[PDB]
Amino acid sequence: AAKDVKFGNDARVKMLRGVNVLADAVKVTLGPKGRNVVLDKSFGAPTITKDGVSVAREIELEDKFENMGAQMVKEVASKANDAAGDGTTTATVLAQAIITEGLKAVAAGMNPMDLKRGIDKAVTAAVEELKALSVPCSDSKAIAQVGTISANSDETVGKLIAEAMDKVGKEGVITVEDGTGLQDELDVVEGMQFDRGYLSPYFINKPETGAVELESPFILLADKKISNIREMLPVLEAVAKAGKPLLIIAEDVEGEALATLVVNTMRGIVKVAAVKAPGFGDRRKAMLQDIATLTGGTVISEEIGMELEKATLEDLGQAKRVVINKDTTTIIDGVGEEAAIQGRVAQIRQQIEEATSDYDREKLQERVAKLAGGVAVIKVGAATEVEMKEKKARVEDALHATRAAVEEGVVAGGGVALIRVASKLADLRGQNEDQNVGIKVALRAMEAPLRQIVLNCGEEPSVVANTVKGGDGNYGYNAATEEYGNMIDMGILDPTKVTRSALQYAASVAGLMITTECMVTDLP
Amino acid sequence: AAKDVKFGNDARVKMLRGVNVLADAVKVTLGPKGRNVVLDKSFGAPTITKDGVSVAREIELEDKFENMGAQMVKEVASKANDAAGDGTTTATVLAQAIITEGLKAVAAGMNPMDLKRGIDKAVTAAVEELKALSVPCSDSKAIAQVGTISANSDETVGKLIAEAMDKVGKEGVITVEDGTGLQDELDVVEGMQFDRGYLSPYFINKPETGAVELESPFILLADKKISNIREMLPVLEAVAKAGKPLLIIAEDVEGEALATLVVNTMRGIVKVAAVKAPGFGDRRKAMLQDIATLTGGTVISEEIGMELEKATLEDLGQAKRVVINKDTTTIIDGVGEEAAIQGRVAQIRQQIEEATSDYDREKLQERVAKLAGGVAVIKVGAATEVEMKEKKARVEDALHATRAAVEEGVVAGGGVALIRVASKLADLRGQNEDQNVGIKVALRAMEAPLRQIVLNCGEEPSVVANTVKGGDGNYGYNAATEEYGNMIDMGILDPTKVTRSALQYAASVAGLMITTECMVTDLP
Amino acid sequence: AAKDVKFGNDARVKMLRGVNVLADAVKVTLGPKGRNVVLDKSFGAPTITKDGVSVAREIELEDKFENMGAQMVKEVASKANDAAGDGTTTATVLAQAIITEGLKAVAAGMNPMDLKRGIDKAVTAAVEELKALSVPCSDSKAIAQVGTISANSDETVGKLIAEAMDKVGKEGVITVEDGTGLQDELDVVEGMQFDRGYLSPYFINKPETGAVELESPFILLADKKISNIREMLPVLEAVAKAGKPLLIIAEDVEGEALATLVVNTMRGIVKVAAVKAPGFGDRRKAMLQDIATLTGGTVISEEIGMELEKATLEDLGQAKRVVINKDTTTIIDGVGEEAAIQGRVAQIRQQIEEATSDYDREKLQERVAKLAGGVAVIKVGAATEVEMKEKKARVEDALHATRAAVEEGVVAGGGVALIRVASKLADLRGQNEDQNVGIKVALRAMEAPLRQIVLNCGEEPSVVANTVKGGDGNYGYNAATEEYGNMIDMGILDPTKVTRSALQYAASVAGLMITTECMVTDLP
Amino acid sequence: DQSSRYVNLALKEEDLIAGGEHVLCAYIMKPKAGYGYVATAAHFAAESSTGTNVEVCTTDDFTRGVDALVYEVDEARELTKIAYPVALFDRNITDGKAMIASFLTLTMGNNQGMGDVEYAKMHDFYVPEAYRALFDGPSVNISALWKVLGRPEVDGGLVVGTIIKPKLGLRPKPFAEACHAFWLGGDFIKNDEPQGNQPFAPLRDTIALVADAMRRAQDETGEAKLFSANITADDPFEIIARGEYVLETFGENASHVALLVDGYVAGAAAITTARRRFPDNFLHYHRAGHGAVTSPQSKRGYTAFVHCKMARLQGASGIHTGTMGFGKMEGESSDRAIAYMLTQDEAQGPFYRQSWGGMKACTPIISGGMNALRMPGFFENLGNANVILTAGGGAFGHIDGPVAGARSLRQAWQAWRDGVPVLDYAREHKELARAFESFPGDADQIYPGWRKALGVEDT
Repeated sequence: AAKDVKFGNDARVKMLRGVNVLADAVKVTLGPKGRNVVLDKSFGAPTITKDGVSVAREIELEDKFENMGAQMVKEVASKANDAAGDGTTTATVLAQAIITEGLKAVAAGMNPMDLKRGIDKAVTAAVEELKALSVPCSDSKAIAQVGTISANSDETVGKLIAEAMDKVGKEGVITVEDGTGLQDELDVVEGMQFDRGYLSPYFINKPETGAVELESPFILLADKKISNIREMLPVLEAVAKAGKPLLIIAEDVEGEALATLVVNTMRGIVKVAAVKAPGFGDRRKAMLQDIATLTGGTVISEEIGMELEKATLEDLGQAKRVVINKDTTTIIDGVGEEAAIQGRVAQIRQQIEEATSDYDREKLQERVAKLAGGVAVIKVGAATEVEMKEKKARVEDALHATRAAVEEGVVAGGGVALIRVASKLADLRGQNEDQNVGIKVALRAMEAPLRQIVLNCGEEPSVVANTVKGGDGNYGYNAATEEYGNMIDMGILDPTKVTRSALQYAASVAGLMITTECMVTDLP
Repeated sequence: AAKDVKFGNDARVKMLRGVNVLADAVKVTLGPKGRNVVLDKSFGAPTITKDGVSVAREIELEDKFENMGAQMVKEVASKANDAAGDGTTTATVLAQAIITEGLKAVAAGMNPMDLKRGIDKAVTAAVEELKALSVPCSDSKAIAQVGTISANSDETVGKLIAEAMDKVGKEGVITVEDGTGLQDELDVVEGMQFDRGYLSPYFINKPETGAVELESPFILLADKKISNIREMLPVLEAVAKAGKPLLIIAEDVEGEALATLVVNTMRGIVKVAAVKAPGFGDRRKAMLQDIATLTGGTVISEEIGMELEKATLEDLGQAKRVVINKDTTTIIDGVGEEAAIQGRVAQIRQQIEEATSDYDREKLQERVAKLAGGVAVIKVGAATEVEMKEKKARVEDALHATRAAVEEGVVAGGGVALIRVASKLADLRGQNEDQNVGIKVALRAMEAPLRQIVLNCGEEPSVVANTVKGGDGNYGYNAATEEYGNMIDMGILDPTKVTRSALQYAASVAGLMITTECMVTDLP
Repeated sequence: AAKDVKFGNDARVKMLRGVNVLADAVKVTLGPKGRNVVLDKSFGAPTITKDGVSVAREIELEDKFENMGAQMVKEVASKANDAAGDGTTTATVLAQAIITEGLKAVAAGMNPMDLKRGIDKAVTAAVEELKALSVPCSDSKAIAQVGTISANSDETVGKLIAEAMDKVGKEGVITVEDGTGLQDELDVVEGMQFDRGYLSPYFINKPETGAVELESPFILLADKKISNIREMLPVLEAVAKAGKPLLIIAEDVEGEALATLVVNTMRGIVKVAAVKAPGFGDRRKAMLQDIATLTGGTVISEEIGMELEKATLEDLGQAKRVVINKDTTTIIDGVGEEAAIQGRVAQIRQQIEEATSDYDREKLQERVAKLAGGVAVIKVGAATEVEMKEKKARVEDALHATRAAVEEGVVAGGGVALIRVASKLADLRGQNEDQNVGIKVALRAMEAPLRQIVLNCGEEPSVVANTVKGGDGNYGYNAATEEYGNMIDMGILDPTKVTRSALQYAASVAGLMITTECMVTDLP
Repeated sequence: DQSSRYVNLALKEEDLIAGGEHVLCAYIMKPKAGYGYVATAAHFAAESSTGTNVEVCTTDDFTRGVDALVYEVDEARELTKIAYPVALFDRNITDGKAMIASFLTLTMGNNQGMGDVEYAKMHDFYVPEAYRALFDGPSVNISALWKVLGRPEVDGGLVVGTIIKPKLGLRPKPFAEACHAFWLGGDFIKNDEPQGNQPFAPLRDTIALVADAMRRAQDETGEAKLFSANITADDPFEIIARGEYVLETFGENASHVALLVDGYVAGAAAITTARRRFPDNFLHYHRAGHGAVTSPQSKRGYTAFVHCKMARLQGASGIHTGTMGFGKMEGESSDRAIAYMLTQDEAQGPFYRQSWGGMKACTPIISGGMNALRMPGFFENLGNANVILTAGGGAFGHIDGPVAGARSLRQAWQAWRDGVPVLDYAREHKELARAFESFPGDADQIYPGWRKALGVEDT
C-alpha cells in the first residue's frame, strides 16, 4: 500500500469504529438465542456459522485504518486458534474492551507505556490468581459435561467422546472422521491398521470382503527394497522347513514372487501373507523397529552385514492375530516387553521437541498409541455437509478443550472468575498514577465478556454484572435457563488455559497498539 | 477484497427477492399445468425445458446477494436431485414457505436454536409418519401408473417401464438412446453383451448380412501378448477333436498371426476368429473373471502356474451360443453352474455400495445385468434436438422415480400426505413453549406447497385445502381432472422416497439458514 | 515523469515540511513519555516500534521534493544501522537542528564554504572535548546500567545480559533466537558446534538418542573421502588395541563406511565416530586447520604427499570431550599446548587485521570467539512475534552499546555531557565573521537536541537549559526520574563514540544541504 | 481429512527417477527470512488456486490429494521437491482422460502476488526419458522440423535471424533487400513482437495483415519468403473449407512465415486439431529480454518456469526467466557463488555426474558478458541451449568479413558437426567483447566495460 501520514485522533477514532464494527459483527453470534453470521465468498459458498476463527480469517474492510486494525486483531484470533481454538469470541470482546478503555484513558493524556506496565503487572497477578483459582478436572463424567458444553448441549456427542477417551486411555489417540448418515458411530481399532492390499484376488479367504484371518503367524522384517528377487528363496527355504503361515513386510511383490506364492496357496502348498509397503523409507524406519519391539522380535535388515541368506524361523517374531481385506490390514497385538516400549518412548521424547512441532508430533503420538493403546474413529450422524462443518468444528473444539482441561483443570464459564478476581485484586498498585490507572482500567474493562454474554441473552448486562458481584463462589448465571444458580455445579466448566492465553495475548497486543501516535495509510 | 457489514433486513430482502424470482420461474412448472422456460445457450440455441435443477444451474443474476442466495438454494436443489431427482417445484415452494416463516420468526423475536430443534423433532415424527403412510408396490400395473405419473401423464413410458420390470427384473436396466424415426422402440438383450467388433477381411462369417454366429467355440485370454501361441497346436487339436468352430478372444495377437489364421479359415481346416481385448487391464480382467466363471473355465495368466502356449479342451471354458457383429460381441448361452453364479454374486455383495458408489456401481450393475438383470435400451424416434432433450429428461426422471418407488414405496400423490401428517401431528408438543411455537409454525408453513399447487390451477386455494383436510384417507382433489374423490382410484401416487428426502434436506437447510443475522458485502 | 525546476526558496520551502514531517514522525518517540509509531506492511502485520531508524527506513511521501529531502536525511539513519544502531533519534534531532540553522543562515546569507568550515571545526573540537571527557568502564554493574538504559531501564533483561556478558567473558558473542516460552533463558555453547549428526540409528553411544560423548577423544583427519579402498585399518586397528575412542573427519560417508561403523558400534570392536564435510571450501579449510592446530592434529591431505594407507599413529587429534547428537556435533574443548594455541590465535588475529573488514571477518570472529569465548544464547520468552521483534530491538541496542563501550568506554548520556562540551566549545573562534557565526549557529544546533529532550516530556525548557548550562559535573536531569541529581546516580552512561559518528555524519549532511541552490525533479 | 500421510517419500531425486511416472507441479515452500511462517502457507494455495465453491470431486471419486501432498525433503537446505500428482488421477480404458473439473482445481499453481520473487534460480528438475508411456511427448523444434535440410537437434541450426543495420523499419524487401539478399547471415528477419490486431494497437493494425497480399515475390523472383510478415489472423474460421487436403502449400514452417507469439493471447492453443500431426507451431517471439520485469525499476511479470515444463512443444527461442541477480549489496556469502560452484580449485567429486535419466539441451542464457577469452567460464554444464550465439552488434559493422561467423542459421550446422567440446557454443567468434560499446545494460558493475562511460578520470 502507498505511504501517507496521519496523526492522532484521525486514526484513533478510526481504530475505534474499526474494532467497533468487527466486534459487533462477531459478538452477536453467541448464545442459542443468537444467530450465526454469514461470511461472503462468491468464489466459495458464503458460510453462515459461529466459527470465530473462520470469521477472523474472513475479515477485510474498505477503510484503510479500519482494515489495518482488523488485520491486527486477526493476528490475536489466529494465535488463539494456534493455542486453543474456542472461546475466541471471548478473547476478541475482552481485547476490544481493554483497548477501547485504554484509548479512552489516553484521551486524557496519561503516559501510555506506564499504563501498559501497570496492566502487565495486573496480568501477571491475574495469571497467578488463575493458578490459585484453577479447579482440576479429572472425572470422566465432568469431561463429558465440558465436552458437551463445547458441543453446546449435544449430549450424545459428549457421551460418545467420553466413551472414546475412556477407551483410548490417557495417551491413546482420538481421531475424527467425516460422518455420512444420521447415526453417530464410535469405532476403536486395536493394534496397527494400515491401508494396503494384496493385488492377486486368489489370496481371498473364505469370508467375504477378501478377509484373511490368521493368528500366531511369523513377523518378518525387510530393510532393503525387495520386489521379486529370486534370492529370497533361501528365506523361503526356512519357510519350506516351517510349513507355517506367515506375514511378509516387503516393499512390493512382483511377477515371479506373486506367481509362486499364489500357486503355493491355491495348490495348498504354503499360505503366506505379503503386502505392498504402507509407507516409504521414513515410515518403515519406524515400522520395522516398532513392530520388532511390540512383537518382541529382533530387527532383520539386508544392509550393513546382516542379510536374508542368514536367518532363522525363530528370528521371525510372532503376533497375536492379523486380518486382511481388499485394501486394509490390521494386526491386533503382539508380545513385546514394556521395557522396550518405554525405551522407545524415552528416545522419542527427544523427537517430540522438533523444529516442525505441528503436523508431525501428531504422527508421533498416533504411532505411540497404535503401538500401545487404541485408535478412535467417529462418524457423527448428520444430514448435510455444511452443517457437518459446524459439527466437526464443535467436535475438534471439545477434543482440544478436553486436552487442556484434563491436565490443567477447569474453572466456571462465562468469565465470572475474571470478575471475582477483579474483586480479589483491588489493592494492587503501580509505581505512579499512570500504572494505577492502567490497573483500574484493566479491571474495569475485564468484566466485558460477561456483559456481552448477557446482552446475547437480551438481558440487562449491568444488573446481572451488578448482582453476580454480590454473589460469590460457585454461584453464577445460566443462559439456557436465563437465571441465577450454581455456576459450577450446573456444569459450565472451561479449561483455565484458554482464559490465560486469551488474556495474555490480548494484553500483549493491546499494550503495543494503544501507544500509537502516528500512522501510515494507502493512497485514496 | 475489502468487505463491509450489512445488518438484517437488507440482505434478508435480497435473498427474499432471489427466492421470489426462483418461485416465479418454478410456478409455471407446477403440476399438469407445468410449463417450460427458455434457458440461454451461449453458442447454440437456448433450451426450452422444465428441469428445475438445470434452471438452477443456469442461474445468472447481477445482484451479488441474490446470486449467493441462489447458490444456497441451488445447493439444496442439487442434493435433492442427488437423493430424489425431482419434486423441484416442491423444493422451491417449500423453500418459499421456509423463508416466509423465517421472516415471521424474525418478526417474533423468536429463538432460532429452539426453532430448529423443534423443527427437527417434528421432522423425525414426520419421518415416522411417512414410513407409516408408505405402501409397498408390487404389481406391474402400479409400476406403469407411477411411471406415467413421473413421465407427465404419458402411458407409453409407464407401460414400457412396466414391461422392462416384468421381463428383465428390477435392477437390470440401461440408459436411453433414442432415434430420429418419430416412433418408439425398446430393445432387450440377455446374457453377455460388450462392444467389440471384428477387423480382418475374412471376419465376415458365413451368416449373411456380414453377421457372425457360432455354436460352442471356446475363448480364453492369456493376460499377455499372444505371439508364439500362434503355434497353439494343443488348442487346435482339442477343438478339432471337439469338432467345433474356432473362436478365441485374446489379449493381443500379431497382425501376421491374424493373417495366417485367416489363411486357416480359407483352407477350411480350422475357421479361426478373434477380437481385441475387452478393456483396461484391471476392470477387463475382473469382467473376464466373470466371463470365465460363467463359462466354467479358468483364465490363463502370464503369471499363473500354467503355460501360455499350453492349453487343453478341459483347460478351455465352455459355452453354447455366440453372436458377433461389426460393432458388438454377444454370448447367448454359456456353460456355467449356478453355485459359481451365486459365489460371484456374494463377492459382488460388498462391492455393491462401498463408499465410491457410482464409479464402480455402473459396471457392477452392468455385470449384474449380465448375471441376473437385463439389457434394456429405449430407442425413441426423434429428429429434433429440442424434443429429444425434454424426452430424455422425462424418461430419466421416470426411471429414477420408478426405482425409488420400487425400493422404498409410494404414498398418495398431490402432496396430501403433507396435510395428513400435519393433522396427525397437529397436537405435537415440544420441550418448552419455544419448541411448541416452532413446531406449530413449521406445520402451518408446510401446507403452503399445497396452497401453491391449488392456486396455480386457477382454483379456490383455501376452499380446496380445507375441503381435502376435512376428508381423510383417499379423499382428495385431482388437479389434472380438478375434482374430488378417491385419490388412489384416481391413481394419484408419488414415491415416498422423494418426499422423505426432500423434507429431510429441507429441514436441514432451513435450520441452517434461520441463523441469518449479519451479512457481508463486496464492492460492485 | 517530466522534469520540474524549482529555484532557491522554492526548493527550500519544500524541504522544510519534508524533514518537519520526519520530525513529526520521530522526535516525539524518544523517552518514556515518548511513544511508538506503526509501520504496516501490506502482506504482513503492522509493526509498532520506537526505533527512529526503523521509521526512517521506509519513509516516503507523495511529494517529490519532500521525498528527496527525506532520502538525504535517511543516509545518517542507514549509517547508524551500519555502525551504531542506536542514537538514531539523536541523528534525527540533529537533522532538525541543522535544517533550522540552514534556513536561518539562508535568511542571513553566510557563505556555505565558511559555514561548513565552521561546522567541521566545531565538530572536531567537540570530538576533542568528548575524548577529554571520556571515562573508563570496566565493572559489571555499570555494564548492567548501560544495558538497562539501552533497554529503557529494563533491570531484569539488562541484568540478564550483564550476567551473560560476565560468564562468557568479553570474547563471548551472543546470537538471536526464537521465542517459545513466557520467560527468557540463557545458554552457553562451548567448542566447535556444527550441524553434524549420526546418519544411521545404530550410532547410539552410551548417552542414548544416538548421542556420542567421548572424553579425551582421538581424532583422525581423513581428507576428502574414502569409500572404495575403505581400509583405514592401519590406524583403526592400532587404536582398537589401544582401546581408545576414534573420531573420523571425512567429507562423504558411503554404505560401506556406514556398514563398518555399524559393525564397530554393535559387535563391540571399538568406539568410533565420524563427521561429514562442513560446507564451502573456505569454511571447511579454516575450521579444519584451526581444529588440527588447537588439538595438535596432523595436516592430512591427499592433495599433499599422504594417504590413509600411508599414515602415522601420531596423526591423531586430541580434545577434552565431544558430544554428538541427532543433528549437531560439538567439541567442548581441545587438547593443545599453550604456546601453539596462542600462536594460532595470533595468526588468526593477523587474519583479523584484514582489508576486507566485512562479513568474512565476522565469520572469522566466529572462529576467534571459539578460540577464546563461546556462543551465548538468549532464547526470549516472547509470547507474540511483534513483542519478540521489539524485545530483540531492545537487546540488540543493548548489545551495540556494550560492544561500543568495550573499545571506547562510556560518558554521561542524555546529552548532559554533550551540552557540557558544547558549552566548552562556546569559546571557539573562526577566521571571519562567517566562520564565527557558523560556530555559534552550531552551538545552538547542539543545544537543540537537549531542548527537544526537555519538550518530549513537556518540561520547563528555559529552567532546565539555564540550570544545566550554569551547572557542571554530574549534576543533570533524568527523564526516568524526571529530576536533577548526580550523573553517576542517574547512571545514563553511553559510549559516546557512536554519538561522535552520528554528529560527524550530521556535520557532513549539513554541509551538503547548505548547498541548496536549485532542484530538478520528475512529474508525479 | 488433513492433507498429508499419503506420500512419505524419504529418498532423494534418485527415488523420484526410479519411479519414472513422477511429474512435479507445485510451489517451493521456502519461507523467506523476513517473512514469517504463517504467510508462507496462507498465500500458498488457500486463495490463489481455484476459488473452490464448497469443494469438487472427480467421477472416479475419493481423491485424497486436493492439498499439496508434500513429500518435500528437508535435511540440508530445504531442497523442495513437491508434485501435484497427475498419474494417480482418473485412468480410463482407452483415453485415460479425467473430467472437466479434475485438472481445473489443483494442477494450476498460481504465484499471483506472493513475495517469493526476489531471487529464486531454479536449475534442473525435468521429466525423465520415461515419458512416452501414456503421454504424447514433444522433442522437436525448427532444428528438427526442416531437419532433413541440414539442422540436427541440439544447437544444430535454427530459423531465428540476426539483423544488420538498420535495426528495424523501412522493410528490407523494396530497397534494403541487400541486407536480406546476403545468405551469409541475413536469412530470416523478424520485427518487434508487440504488434498485431490487438485491442491496444496503433494505426498500423491494418498494415500487419496487409503483408499477406505482397507474397507475390516467392516463386517467380528466385527467393523464398523467410520474413516474419505479421499476417497470422486472429479469427480462425476461414481456412476451414478448402485448404484441408491438398492446397497446404503454405507449409509447416510456422517460423518462416510469421506467427504471433506475444505470451498473453496466443500460447499454444493449436493443440486441438494437431495432437499428433503438427504439434510444432514455433515459439515465434522476437528477441526481447531483460527490460520488462528483471529491472528493479520496472517489475512487470511473474514466475512460471516450473509450470512451463510442458511447453517444450513450441520450440522456445525465448523465455522470460529473469536474471542472474548481480548488483545491489553483496557479502554475507556473496551472490558470486555462480562462479564458486565450479570455478573453485579445491573442490572434488569422484563418483557421480549430471545424469537425470534423460538429458537434453540445458544451458542458462549468457547475460552480461561471457567471451571465449574467458574459456574457464560458462562451458562446464552443457554450454548451449536451443539458441545460437547472437549478441549486440558492436563489432559487427561490416558487410561480409568473417562470413562464416555471421551465418546465424547455417554456421551452427558446422559448429555442431565440427564436434569440438562445449566450445561449439562460442566456437563462432570471440570479438564480442567490443559489443559492449552498443548495449550497456548487461555489464554495469563488475565487468570493466562501463568504466569509460563515467566514474571520474580513470580507465
